[PDB]
Amino acid sequence: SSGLVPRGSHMNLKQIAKDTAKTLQSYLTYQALRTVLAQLGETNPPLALWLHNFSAGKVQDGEKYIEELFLEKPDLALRIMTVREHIAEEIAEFLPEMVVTGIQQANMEKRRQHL
Amino acid sequence: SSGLVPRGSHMNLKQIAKDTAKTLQSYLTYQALRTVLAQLGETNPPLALWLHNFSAGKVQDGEKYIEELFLEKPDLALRIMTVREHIAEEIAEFLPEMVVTGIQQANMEKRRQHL
Repeated sequence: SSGLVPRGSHMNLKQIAKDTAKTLQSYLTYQALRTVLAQLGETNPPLALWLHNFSAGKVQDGEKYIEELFLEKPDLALRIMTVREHIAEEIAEFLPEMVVTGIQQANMEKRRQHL
Repeated sequence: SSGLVPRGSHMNLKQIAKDTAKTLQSYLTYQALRTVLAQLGETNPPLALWLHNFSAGKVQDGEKYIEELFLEKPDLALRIMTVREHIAEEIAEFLPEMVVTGIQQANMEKRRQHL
C-alpha cells in the first residue's frame, strides 16, 4: 500500500454545517438587534440608548446574549427573538445560491488574474 | 391618523441577505483554512506552522485573506479557494433549514427556561 497519503480530506461536514448555522444564527441575532434598535430609534429613543450601550461588545454569542438580555428586560429580548426569526424565514432560502455562486465568482476572478 | 406609527420595520432584506452572504462566504473561507491546516499538519508540518502563524488575526474578511495569501503562497491560496468552494457545494443547501429551525428552537428554549 501507500501510506504517506492521508486517510481523509478533513472536512467534517456535519460539524462544519453545525458551526456555520450557529454563526449564521448569531449574525442574524445581530441583524435583528440592529432592526429593533432602528425601530426604537423612531419609537423609543431612551430605550434605544439603553440597548445600544447594553449590547456594545455583548454581540459575541447570540444565544448567550439573549439569555442575558432576558435577565434584564424579558420583553425586549422577545422583540429581538421575533425579528431574528422573521429575517431568517424571509432570507435563509436565498443564501445557498448566493454563497455558492458568490464563492465561484470571487474565485473565478482571482484564478483569472493570477492563474 | 397613523401619525405615530412607523412607515416600516427597518428590515432591509436585500441588504441583510447580501451582508449575511458575505459573512457566510467569509466563514466558509475560514473553515476551508482549518481543513487545509489540518491536511498540512499531516502532510507538511513546517508549512502547516507557516500557514497558522501567517493566518493569525487575518480571517475577518475571506477575500482580503485569500489575496494576502496569494502574494506569499499562491499554491495554498488556490487550495483554500477549492476547499471553500467544495464545502459550500456540499453544505449550503442544508443551511436554510438548520438556521430557521435552529432559531425557532433556540427562541422557544429561551422562553421555556425564563418566561
